[PDB]
Amino acid sequence: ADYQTIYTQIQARGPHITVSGEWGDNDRVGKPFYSYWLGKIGDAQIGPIYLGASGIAAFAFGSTAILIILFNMAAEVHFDPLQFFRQFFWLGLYPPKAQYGMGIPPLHDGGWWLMAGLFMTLSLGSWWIRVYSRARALGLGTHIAWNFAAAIFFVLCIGCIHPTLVGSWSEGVPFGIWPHIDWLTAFSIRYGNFYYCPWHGFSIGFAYGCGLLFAAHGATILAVARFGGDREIEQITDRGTAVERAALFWRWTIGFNATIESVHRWGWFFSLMVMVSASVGILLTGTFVDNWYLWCVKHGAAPDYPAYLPATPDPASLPGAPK
Amino acid sequence: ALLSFERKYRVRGGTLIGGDLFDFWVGPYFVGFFGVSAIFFIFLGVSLIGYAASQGPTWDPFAISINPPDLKYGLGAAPLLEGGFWQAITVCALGAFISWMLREVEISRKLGIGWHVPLAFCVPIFMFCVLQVFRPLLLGSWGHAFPYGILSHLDWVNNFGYQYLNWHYNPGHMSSVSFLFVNAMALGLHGGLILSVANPGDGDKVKTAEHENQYFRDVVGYSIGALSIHRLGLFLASNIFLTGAFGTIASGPFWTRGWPEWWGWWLDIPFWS
Amino acid sequence: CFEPPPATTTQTGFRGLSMGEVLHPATVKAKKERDAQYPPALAAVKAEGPPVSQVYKNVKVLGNLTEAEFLRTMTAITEWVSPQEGCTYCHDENNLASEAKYPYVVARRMLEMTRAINTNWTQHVAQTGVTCYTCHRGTPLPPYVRYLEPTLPLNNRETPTHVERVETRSGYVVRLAKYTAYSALNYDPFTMFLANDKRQVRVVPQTALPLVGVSRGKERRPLSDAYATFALMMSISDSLGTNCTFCHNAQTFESWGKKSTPQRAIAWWGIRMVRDLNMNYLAPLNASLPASRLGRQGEAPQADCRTCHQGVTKPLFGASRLKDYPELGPIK
Amino acid sequence: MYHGALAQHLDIAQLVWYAQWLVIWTVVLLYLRREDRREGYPLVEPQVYELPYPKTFVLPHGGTVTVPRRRPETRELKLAQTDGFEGAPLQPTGNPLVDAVGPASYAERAEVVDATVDGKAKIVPLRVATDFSIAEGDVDPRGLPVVAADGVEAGTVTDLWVDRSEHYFRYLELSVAGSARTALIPLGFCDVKKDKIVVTSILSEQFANVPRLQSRDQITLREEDKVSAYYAGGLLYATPERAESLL
Ligand code: BCB
Ligand code: BCB
Ligand code: BCB
Ligand SMILES: C/C=C1/c2cc3[nH]c4c(c3C)C(=O)[C@H](C(=O)OC)c4c3nc(cc4[nH]c(cc(n2)[C@@H]1C)c(C(C)=O)c4C)[C@@H](C)[C@@H]3CCC(=O)OC/C=C(/C)CCC[C@H](C)CCC[C@@H](C)CCCC(C)C
Ligand SMILES: C/C=C1/c2cc3[nH]c4c(c3C)C(=O)[C@H](C(=O)OC)c4c3nc(cc4[nH]c(cc(n2)[C@@H]1C)c(C(C)=O)c4C)[C@@H](C)[C@@H]3CCC(=O)OC/C=C(\C)CCC[C@H](C)CCC[C@@H](C)CCCC(C)C
Ligand code: HEC
Ligand code: HEC
Ligand code: HEC
Ligand code: HEC
Ligand SMILES: CC(C)=CCC/C(C)=C/C=C/C(C)=C/C=C/C(C)=C/C=C\C=C(C)\C=C\C=C(/C)CC/C=C(\C)CCCC(C)C
Ligand SMILES: CCCCCCCC/C=C\CCCCCCCC(=O)OC[C@H](O)CO
Ligand SMILES: COC1=C(OC)C(=O)C(CC=C(C)C)=C(C)C1=O
Ligand SMILES: COC1=C(OC)C(=O)C(CC=C(C)C)=C(C)C1=O
Ligand SMILES: CCCCCCCCCCCC[N+](C)(C)[O-]
Ligand SMILES: CCCCCCCCCCCC[N+](C)(C)[O-]
Ligand SMILES: [Fe+2]
Repeated sequence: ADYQTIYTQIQARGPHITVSGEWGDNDRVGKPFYSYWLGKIGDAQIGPIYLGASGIAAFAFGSTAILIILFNMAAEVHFDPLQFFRQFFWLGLYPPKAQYGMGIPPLHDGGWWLMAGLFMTLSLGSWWIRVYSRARALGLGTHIAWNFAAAIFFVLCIGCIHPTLVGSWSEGVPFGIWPHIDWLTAFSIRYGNFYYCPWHGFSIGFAYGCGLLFAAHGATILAVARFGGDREIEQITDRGTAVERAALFWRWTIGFNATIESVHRWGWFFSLMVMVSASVGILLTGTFVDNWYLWCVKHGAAPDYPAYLPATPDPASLPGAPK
Repeated sequence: ALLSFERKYRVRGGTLIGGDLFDFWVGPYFVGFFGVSAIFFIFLGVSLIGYAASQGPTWDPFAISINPPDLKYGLGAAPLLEGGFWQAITVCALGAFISWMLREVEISRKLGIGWHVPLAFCVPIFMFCVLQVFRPLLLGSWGHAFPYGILSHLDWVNNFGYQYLNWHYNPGHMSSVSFLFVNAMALGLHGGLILSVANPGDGDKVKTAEHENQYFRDVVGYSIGALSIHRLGLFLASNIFLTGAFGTIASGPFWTRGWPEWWGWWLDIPFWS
Repeated sequence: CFEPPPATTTQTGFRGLSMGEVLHPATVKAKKERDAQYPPALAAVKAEGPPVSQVYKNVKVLGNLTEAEFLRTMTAITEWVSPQEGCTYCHDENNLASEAKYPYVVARRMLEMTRAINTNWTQHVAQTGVTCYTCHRGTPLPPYVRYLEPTLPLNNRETPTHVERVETRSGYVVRLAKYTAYSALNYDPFTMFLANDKRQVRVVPQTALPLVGVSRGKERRPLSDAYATFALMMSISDSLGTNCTFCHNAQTFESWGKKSTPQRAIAWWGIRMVRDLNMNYLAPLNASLPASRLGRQGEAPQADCRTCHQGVTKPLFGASRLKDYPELGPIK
Repeated sequence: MYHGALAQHLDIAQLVWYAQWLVIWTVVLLYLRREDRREGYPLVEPQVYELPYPKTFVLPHGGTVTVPRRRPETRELKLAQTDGFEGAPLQPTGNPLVDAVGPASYAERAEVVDATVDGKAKIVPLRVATDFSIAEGDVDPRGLPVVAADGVEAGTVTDLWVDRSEHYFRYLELSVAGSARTALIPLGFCDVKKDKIVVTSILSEQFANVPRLQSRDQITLREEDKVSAYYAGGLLYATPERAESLL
């Protein structure tokens, strides 16, 4: 066994490294501190952290959203603090229950929801600038920011773009532990079973795919740690035995292989395509498709099964049947 | 038919069974004993799917569904057409999967690398066994297993969830979903980070391990490190199914009500009721 | 937090669809024992004599019955509804034709209602039918009733905590939750769907593509309808002690034919029956009941699925007294 | 009915279904599978059209590499075709541990010392990196014996080599008993106990022929490969019956 793949047997300590960027060196804040127990399974150093304006803007905007959500949740239990702690998972901030269309809802029936949504959006946009700009400051590509952008686009699709396209704020995702979960079933029911949305399928293929790829890739690199396989940058610019052994492992198993660079492109693409496929599914839902099951039936794609208990006619359709 | 660096690695050895009787390659593929047994179990399995398909309505491989038996057959054997095919095919499926796992061990040993990949591959084989073998044993019928059709298997997942009113409140499921989400995110960040360093753009220079650590210290105040992100990724992916398995096993044998009602242990504590 | 095996399982769909019931035997056993308390039918009597319509002075419903028969009805009604207080629950000793006690006039309306169930709602109750006992279970107040706002406990024979009481505003979310099988769904499906016939339970379009003129802005039903229908379905499921697959193939909740069991069509008749009971027999009794029996909006207690079923797919596991008491209907 | 009719009224979702599949098969076959072929292609004895133009990297400390590297493979006389069938395993001509073939193979990595961001040597002994220590709580292995596969003590730990970029120990240095020489061992091959270092990968006598560094206080990328590969060779070749089945 390579015990090093499980944990660090002997931890190193040394002076804290700082890589200078084009800007912002003065907005780094805190003294680094080391953690013996973290050091067993990862790097021991916690801190420092960069602030900047995008950082502070994001915390200001985020905190505002959380306070609006928490205050409306406290109101739902009439500010009893014990009931608040008990019922927390069941408490939420809801979009409008009535149909105001794109009408700005009153505060008691969706107005706070729309406030909380706006501040969360400005929080995400500020964080996106932080993720993008830190990459540029250190002379790195912007691959992370474009992945992050797909995730943000998806939250925008379920949060305001879909509601806008069908013309009702009532279709938005409530804030809350169980309430946001309840929306998944309401939305699937309203649109005729999300299992029959092909973009739900694509999204799940890529998500399952991300599990397959990170298990495979994580395990491949631990399997060649003995040969410095974790030093993936210099294995890109100067192929070592680590990534030769890795490539041949996969070539001999499945009959083809990536490079230590290209497998990261596979990883990045599969991750991105979870969010892109999901977004395309939501854009089509309610705009161009009302019932996903009946859409599959219309295209010959839906399976049928024999009766087991007798087929049951719609009573609504029988002669002399009440409303 | 060889990679430019491959020849020096193509030596005899590392097999678990058969000595060098099966110690060879066909094109890029290593064989071994388990390569032969994989092909056996795959050939049986595909034959049975073809035989079953031919006895059924259609040849459209998206409408094909080989289903388990009715519940009344319990753990007994069923007529071929009424779930016998399903039973034969499950055995061949396990045969092929276990063969494939052990083949990866022989390949690992020949290259003198860790066995981490075949060990990781045991996780999905376990979860398949939970769905098709362990949970049906505990409920007393093979009929509780999922059917072999591309679309039909989604209708089984669907009805199984709604047998517990809202499957989303299943605590094992909440854990399983959390790992699936954080894993897909982590793989994006890791993939994106490596590409960002090797490809800064505009004929600028490749960056360093020091730049990797600095990037994440800046953005979230911590960098786990190059080796550790690989161990973490195997950990997050593996835990999708290791936590998921308790949620599936519990549904029927250890819990018969809706999953929301399970949270009664918290909600109905006397002192705040 | 768990229930030990074995579990009892049934099949309600084609093999490999995972459709069917899931039952803890201890829980089935406890309900069977509760429901076994159903008093036996009283010994039958030959129809000797004239009809009580021309013997007794104030019989408006059971007038065609014979003196021995009628007294047999009255002894059944008494053990079913008011065994403790006896005949004097509804009657002045000094005059058995006197309507002076509030329970007498309600009881007459309850006879009309029980006969209307067993006659006009055979599509739901079939040849099993109902007695006074089905709902009342030996008490004047039935143990499972609904007001126009959610109340706890569900069983009115259990004592409320401070937080369960309808006046404690902080317990509302928990009152709502325990009516919807502990879901967080923010809707009262009794007042929305069962108190009257104003709202439609169906929300899912019956076309692949969105119809023009129902699919944009103020012309489309809000998503809150889907949520409300889901909360009714959670309530209906827990009321019968079953799950969605007893009635539906989840492949298409909106489809009949092979995609629904016969139990789903029976449930559809059940929704129509409850609305009839509530609108035309139970809501209007608020004018005949004391204030101590009314809710905070002056409403009479009304019926949901649980009122009869009390956590079983068939009330009292299909126990019938229909052939024992033909005067409770059906009436030709 | 009509010859050539299908039962499909076209809608937007159906259109976007075909387009999505097109985008997926395009990215995989024509971009991802092209990137996959930057190392080891073109293929050899004893593809062409679907290979991309070689890629050029600007290294951190000056210079450029173009991939794939044109450096040739050097351990080709050290293996022999037993058989005429291309699938047949190749047979070593000498001692494969020393000849460095099969799992003892190093890659033709560059004879340069890996560097920190600021141009120092990255992997160096603690006698050089005097600002680096072992964390309070862990075994200082300096002084401890190294026990090989055969139970024999093969040498004593003299130092640890730290990665200065990542703050992570990567090698132990031991004096070999019965020689006037040092050997590096990758920590991945080391079971670190309180009173000893256990090495199951090779026997005691086999530490004699661990690849030697050109220099005492720094190591090249090719040397790191040479050292690491030797011990991995041990897994299959330290004894005759390690390359046999468990039949
Ligand atoms: C607990 C719930 C389960 C579930 C729920 C589920 C959902 C909700 C959805 C899927 C979907 C899919 N599932 Mg499924 N599933 C599948 C396979 C599949 C694929 C047909 C598809 C995409 C999966 C994917 O890309 O993964 C990642 C792997 C990748 C990317 C590598 C490539 C794999 C390749 C595409 C798979 C092809 C398999 C073959 C069609 C089957 C073998 C044929 C034989 C004769 C050679 C297999 C082989 C198994 C087994 C053996 O256990 C399985 C178990 C389960 N699925 C459980 C029962 N699955 C999606 C779909 O679109 O179905 C229509 C989908 O939406
Ligand atoms: C009955 C209900 C169903 C349902 C309803 C459903 C709906 C309605 C939708 C999905 C969607 C999806 N479903 Mg699905 N589903 C899935 C899997 C999936 C996902 C792969 C996919 C994408 C969602 C995602 O990644 O969100 C995780 C990632 C997110 C949410 C991005 C967040 C990023 C953000 C930047 C984070 C920032 C957070 C801030 C820091 C916090 C600050 C907050 C404060 C300020 C308040 C599986 C594997 C199964 C199985 C096995 O059965 C299944 C069954 C069902 N789904 C049922 C059929 N599902 C989505 C989809 O693909 O539609 C086509 C979708 O919209
Ligand atoms: C209405 C129904 C619900 C439902 C019902 C459900 C059930 C019943 C179960 C899950 C489970 C799970 N659900 Mg889930 N679900 C999930 C996510 C998930 C998964 C993380 C998890 C595990 C999946 C699994 O077992 O794969 C299994 C995959 C396997 C076994 C793959 C094996 C592969 C094999 C070894 C190799 C096969 C090789 C190929 C044949 C080769 C051929 C390819 C080529 C080479 C030829 C999300 C993200 C959502 C959302 C967003 O709402 C959701 C909603 C729902 N789920 C609905 C609410 N879900 C499972 C779980 O863990 O629950 C706790 C589970 O049992
Ligand atoms: C397939 C693609 C995947 C994907 C991809 C990516 N995801 C990324 C990136 C990429 C590429 C980044 O680059 C970025 C990042 O940086 O990585 C470290 C990021 C992120 N993904 C997060 C969460 C996440 N991703 C999810 C999903 C997927 N992601 C999908 C699966 C999910 C799910 C599944 O739900 C979650 C929950 C955050 C950690 C982070 C955004 C932080 C933010 O935008 O900040 C908002 C900023 C805040 C500061 C607000 C919150 C803090 C408050 C103030 C705390 C204090 C409260 C206090 C004031 C109240 C007290 C009051 C009183 C008592 C006194
Ligand atoms: C948490 C851990 C994750 C994980 C991990 C890992 N995953 C790995 C490894 C690791 C480490 C490997 O090393 C191995 C591999 O080589 O990588 C390329 C592998 C693999 N993961 C595959 C599929 C896969 N992974 C999934 C999930 C996860 N993976 C989870 C997420 C999922 C889903 C559904 O999510 C799918 C579909 C294959 C491509 C491959 C096995 C090939 C095989 O075994 O060949 C041998 C078998 C055949 C070639 C065919 C057998 C035909 C049988 C007899 C007849 C049909 C059987 C019947 C069941 C069909 C009905 C289908 C119906 C439902 C429609
Ligand atoms: C309320 C639940 C009742 C209880 C308990 C008992 N009786 Fe009753 N009784 C009730 C009603 C509503 C009526 C009128 C029925 C109708 O068809 O309109 C009656 C009627 C009688 C009569 C006839 C009296 C008359 O009109 O002259 C008798 C003799 C009678 N009831 C007797 C009786 C006895 C003996 C009871 C205890 C065994 C008893 N009743 C209980 C309502 C209720
Ligand atoms: C469920 C579908 C019912 C059946 C069948 C019967 N009753 Fe009923 N009853 C029901 C409700 C919801 C209520 C209102 C709550 C209340 O307790 O008032 C009642 C009421 C009565 C009463 C008044 C009791 C009181 O308030 O003190 C009486 C006397 C009564 N019901 C009698 C009765 C008889 C005799 C029945 C069989 C013929 C009968 N009920 C059937 C619900 C249901
Ligand atoms: C029988 C005892 C049922 C159980 C259990 C569940 N449902 Fe149901 N459902 C039932 C009926 C009779 C009806 C139709 C009511 C009417 O008046 O038309 C429904 C309706 C639905 C719908 C809406 C369908 C539509 O056409 O729009 C949905 C979405 C639905 N049911 C879902 C559902 C779920 C999720 C259940 C378990 C929680 C469930 N139902 C149980 C009968 C029965
Ligand atoms: C008392 C007046 C009842 C009320 C209120 C409801 N139900 Fe009912 N139900 C009742 C009886 C006496 C019977 C038995 C008929 C029989 O088949 O024995 C039933 C039956 C059903 C069934 C069928 C059960 C099965 O076939 O196994 C279902 C699915 C059902 N009932 C559902 C249902 C719902 C959803 C109700 C609220 C809207 C409801 N019932 C009310 C008596 C009474
Ligand atoms: C026209 C005008 C004026 C404005 C336009 C408005 C606009 C653009 C609105 C957009 C609204 C959007 C995008 C809404 C999206 C809502 C979504 C997706 C909600 C999803 C989930 C919510 C959840 C999980 C809420 C949980 C709430 C709590 C836990 C209470 C607070 C505590 C926390 C957030 C900490 C939990 C920790 C967790 C984040 C890991
Ligand atoms: C109902 C509609 C939903 C359908 C379900 C969605 C399936 C998942 C999607 C994409 C996976 C892409 C798979 C990529 C696998 C690689 C194949 C390959 O690389 O080909 C090898 C060839 O030898 C090279 O030369
Ligand atoms: C496991 O269950 C738990 C809850 O509900 C189910 C909580 O509400 C809470 C309270 C949470 C907050 C944020 C106040 C905790 C801590 C918890 O552990
Ligand atoms: C080489 O790869 C990586 C790291 O090492 C420098 C990280 O620190 C991290 C950051 C990890 C955390 C927990 C912030 C990621 C995602 C990564 O991919
Ligand atoms: C969420 C806490 C972070 C811990 C993650 C790392 C744990 C490693 C120890 C057990 C798993 C070891 N592994 C992956 C080689 O099997
Ligand atoms: C999507 C809208 C974004 C919100 C705008 C507020 C964020 C402020 C960002 C400051 C800019 C940082 N800096 C110095 C790198 O330019
Ligand atoms: Fe990596």
